[PDB]
Amino acid sequence: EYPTVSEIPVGEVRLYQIADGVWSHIATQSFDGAVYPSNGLIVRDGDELLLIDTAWGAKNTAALLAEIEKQIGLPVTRAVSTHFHDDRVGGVDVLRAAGVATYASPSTRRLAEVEGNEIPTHSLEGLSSSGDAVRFGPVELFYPGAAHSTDNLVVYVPSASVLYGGCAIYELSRTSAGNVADADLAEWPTSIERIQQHYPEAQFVIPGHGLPGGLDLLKHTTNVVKAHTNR
Ligand SMILES: O=P(O)(O)Cc1ccccc1-n1cc(-c2ccccc2)nn1
Ligand SMILES: [Zn+2]
Ligand SMILES: [Zn+2]
Repeated sequence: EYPTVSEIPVGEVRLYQIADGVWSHIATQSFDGAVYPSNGLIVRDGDELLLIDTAWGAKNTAALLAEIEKQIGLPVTRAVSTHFHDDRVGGVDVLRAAGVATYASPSTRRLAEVEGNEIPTHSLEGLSSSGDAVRFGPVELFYPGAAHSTDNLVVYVPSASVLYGGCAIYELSRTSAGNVADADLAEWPTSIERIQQHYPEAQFVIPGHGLPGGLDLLKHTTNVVKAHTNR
């Protein structure tokens, strides 16, 4: 079963195999004074791996590479960061020193720079307008519009029907919006609806944090966001 925040000391990383050649990676990090889990994705592309998102920090991202080498044994050659916050680009310097080609949208790179976060080297063209989709090896990258952040991307794995929603999709146990300093509350449900309409065949939905589910995580997220908007 899926690794949980209480089972992973900070600094450690677990892998969870969803399908043939598709894994999630799970780490934990302290914010304020709580402990919180975070998901990313790993997708096999021939004899190499595509990493989606760092493991929230340099120390966790170094352990992520160690766990991959220990559990999978294939080289991580590219990585995509789905938005500019530290849970998605923190560790990008680690990835880069290990010879990983790091990528993010121009929006993400610009915002990471403004915010003082690590900046992926390569720019993902063709994702600046809501509804844009591009192919990236074994996945498709989709910009649904502004939601958790103005730059958030989601990732679909066609071969396995896996939708990685990143931090634009909440796990079921999250009933409140939390920190929305950089979210677009007014557009968030509209962006979620673009996800639903573009990936209605998705079978396994991974939130940015916590337990996977199905497409019902999209309506759950809409419910939470709309309830936060209303007070
Ligand atoms: O914003 P992201 O969703 O991606 C997570 C994140 C990442 C980095 C730093 C902080 C946080 N935050 C976590 C929370 C929170 C969530 C549920 C209950 C109580 C608090 N708020 N912020
Ligand atoms: Zn964020
Ligand atoms: Zn997050």
